[PDB]
Amino acid sequence: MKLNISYPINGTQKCIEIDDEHRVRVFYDKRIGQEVDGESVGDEFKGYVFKIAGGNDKQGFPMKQGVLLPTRVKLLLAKGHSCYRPRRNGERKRKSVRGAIVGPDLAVLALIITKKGEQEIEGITNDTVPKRLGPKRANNIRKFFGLTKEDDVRDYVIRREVTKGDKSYTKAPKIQRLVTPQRLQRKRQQKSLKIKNAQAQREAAAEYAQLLAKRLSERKAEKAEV
Amino acid sequence: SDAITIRTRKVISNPLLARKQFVVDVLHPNRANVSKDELREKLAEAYKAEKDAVSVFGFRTQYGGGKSTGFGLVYNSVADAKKFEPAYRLVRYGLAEKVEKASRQQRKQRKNRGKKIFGTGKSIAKKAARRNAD
Amino acid sequence: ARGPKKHLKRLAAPHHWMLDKLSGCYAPRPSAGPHKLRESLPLIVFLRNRLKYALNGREVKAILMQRHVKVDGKVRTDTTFPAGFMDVITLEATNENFRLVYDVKGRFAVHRITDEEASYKLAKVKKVQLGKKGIPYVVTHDGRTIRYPDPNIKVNDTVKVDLATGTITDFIKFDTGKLVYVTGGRNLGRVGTIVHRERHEGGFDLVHIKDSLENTFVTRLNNVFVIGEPGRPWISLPKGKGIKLTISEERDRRRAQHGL
RNA sequence: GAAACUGCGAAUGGCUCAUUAAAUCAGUUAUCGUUUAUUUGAUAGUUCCUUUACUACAUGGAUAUCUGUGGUAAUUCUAGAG
RNA sequence: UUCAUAAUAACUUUUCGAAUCGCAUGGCCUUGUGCUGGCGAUGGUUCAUUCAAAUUUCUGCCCUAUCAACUUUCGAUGGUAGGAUAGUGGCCUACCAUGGUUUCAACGGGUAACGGGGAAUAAGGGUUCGAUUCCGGAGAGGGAGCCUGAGAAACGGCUACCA
Ligand SMILES: [Mg+2]
Ligand SMILES: [Mg+2]
Ligand SMILES: [Mg+2]
Ligand SMILES: [Mg+2]
Ligand SMILES: [Mg+2]
Ligand SMILES: [Mg+2]
Ligand SMILES: [Mg+2]
Ligand SMILES: [Mg+2]
Ligand SMILES: [Mg+2]
Ligand SMILES: [Mg+2]
Ligand SMILES: [Mg+2]
Repeated sequence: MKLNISYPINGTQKCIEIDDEHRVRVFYDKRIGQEVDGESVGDEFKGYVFKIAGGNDKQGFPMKQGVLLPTRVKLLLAKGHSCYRPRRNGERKRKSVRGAIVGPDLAVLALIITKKGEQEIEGITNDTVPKRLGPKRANNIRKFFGLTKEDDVRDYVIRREVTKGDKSYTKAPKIQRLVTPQRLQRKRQQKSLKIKNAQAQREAAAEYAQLLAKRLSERKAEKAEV
Repeated sequence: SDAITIRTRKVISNPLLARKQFVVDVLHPNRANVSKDELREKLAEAYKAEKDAVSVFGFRTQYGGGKSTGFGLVYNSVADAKKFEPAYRLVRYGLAEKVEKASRQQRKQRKNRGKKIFGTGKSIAKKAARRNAD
Repeated sequence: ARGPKKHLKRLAAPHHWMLDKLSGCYAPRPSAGPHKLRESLPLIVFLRNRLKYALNGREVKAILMQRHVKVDGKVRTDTTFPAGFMDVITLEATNENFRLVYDVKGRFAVHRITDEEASYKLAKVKKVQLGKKGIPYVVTHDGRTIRYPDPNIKVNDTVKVDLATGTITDFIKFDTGKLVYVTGGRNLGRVGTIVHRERHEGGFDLVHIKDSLENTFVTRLNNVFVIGEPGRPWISLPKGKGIKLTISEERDRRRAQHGL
């Protein structure tokens, strides 16, 4: 059938159509979350190693990992799960699903190619598509290069340069989380507030104690008479 | 003479809204209604404002002409008038343009259509394009 | 049922709003705040239906949003924020400071007040309690909760609150023969002196109150807010001064004061 | 400044009178018998752990919209990939 | 009041005590780019406050005796103790007791009964009528069951089953 093959490191996708039943029979009775060889699956794929994750049955009910059965099963699903994007904050729904094990009823098998082989397929392994985004967090940025605290951000930011037609202009990421003046100032202010309020409270308490003392004494001046 | 005589009953000055509001009493004799523009013009020299800063509404003649009772606000600044007036009045005056908007029903339909797709429609269009081979 | 009511149909609307029977399916429900729904007064009603400073809801909103209106020191941007009894409504432009204090008929009065007096909110006391870290605190019937009150402040006592900071300047004890203002029900908006408080087990404390006109009336202690000593109320009282006249007298006043 | 995440909101309103005869409901009680987002107020020098060779605090970890690949006749169905 | 609170003992798959944003951006020099600082948004712990919410006292309903006994196995009434709940309670469970309601109409049966506020009716008393502009209450085809959330047993939210 249709094999949805993908390289993650190279970051590239393809759909390969297979009609030969002998090529299909490698996938029968296999559960999703398993490791597939290259050579039996195809003559083009030799030395290659797949990991199998996800698919799609005919009639369009997606393969969910951890159902078991080679069948279609109605299932009650909510947030955190696959095959369901909820339309309300915390709402279940009983959809239908196709079991994690593979038989004849499938239209697509989603396959991830984990280890290379001999023959490179057209442009899936040959040509690469780069990352859409760069790191947004400062820590993340640091991770991308390996710089340590002293080196600072700003220096290594992936700026995009876009053209309207004649005018060429720049777009840059807002690097959230930084050793910026404003943040520091805010922190200082917070600290001050924490101290100041406490101080005020202490003062108030002292004053009230004093007041109480100035009532107790008064009480004692009236009591001693008879 | 037709007199055209203007009067300003109950002058309330709003330092909140930066405008003088009042009930216009207007004397017609032998003339049906008065037209807002003329009234504004008259006020613009009575209070010193210029037609723009004057805003008169309400009216409707009493009976057999004679009298008309409106509501005139006179704004301290024209900018202020622009930013404190509801837009319909501005449009009437001629200051602001009528907001070129489609029918309510159409808008609602569009909204509903938007609801029936998740996120951006570019992806959906692309998918449709591939579904032509199906 | 099914959860908190959001609206308020323009009828079920409290009558002391002095709202119109017409002009709208709804009235403005005041939000939660320092006062009870039925005995507050939302600002949309105030800046429109009384002062006539605005002329519709949008206008009111605009006025609020420029942030010139102030209720009791703090700003307020809410359209329907409950300005109840004793609320000081200061507007920086106009310099028209108000203190919301009832008329003799019941309805809230446009009491226009000097920038020297409009500074302190007098406030009745709902509760005297002891909170956390063993600290005693007072509750004002009129919304606020004051940390550290003088040990000689008890329940149902009125309190001059700074409002400039939010502490106690002075207080009036609940005593017989002390000027008192009525804030509830039928006698609402009258002023007087208090002759008796009936100690009464459980079923409400009552106050027989003579006014200046030597005409008694009796109300519940919840409906009564102390105002000062005889001769000296801490608040300026409205035109009418909380004495209230019989219908005939009122009629006479109306038809004698014809000055065109 | 589309989208989408996060927050809120969707429990109000609006419709109707089928139930339902001390039930609802009205007035009056009470909550010293309770939960209460919100509004308004108030509210954390003490978080450490043997406390001279010590702890990023001029700040620490991975996930989801779009880019590409699909499926299914379809529908606020969505798998895999970065 | 065993309340509010404070105190000693421990307690906890140690709840919370800010790894939040915007526009301002000045005083003093140990001349570091230093120490700091304002207004406001959000949050967040309890405590009030309010919007409420449950429950809850008393008193009051239309016919029907061609309805005189009803209620208790499987909660009827109460007790103790639990469990549950936001919290009280036969709310459910264990065990014990035998109550409770009734001709001053219980329980049934009806209703072409949603309940008030009110409407018509023009002496006085009254009759009928209130689906309906306000206040409650139910209900979203019927029965169920629940998820999220402060708040639904939600129906322009699910989950069956029956129609
Ligand atoms: Mg930031
Ligand atoms: Mg959302
Ligand atoms: Mg409703
Ligand atoms: Mg019925
Ligand atoms: Mg018990
Ligand atoms: Mg009836
Ligand atoms: Mg009715
Ligand atoms: Mg009917
Ligand atoms: Mg139907
Ligand atoms: Mg609904
Ligand atoms: Mg339901």
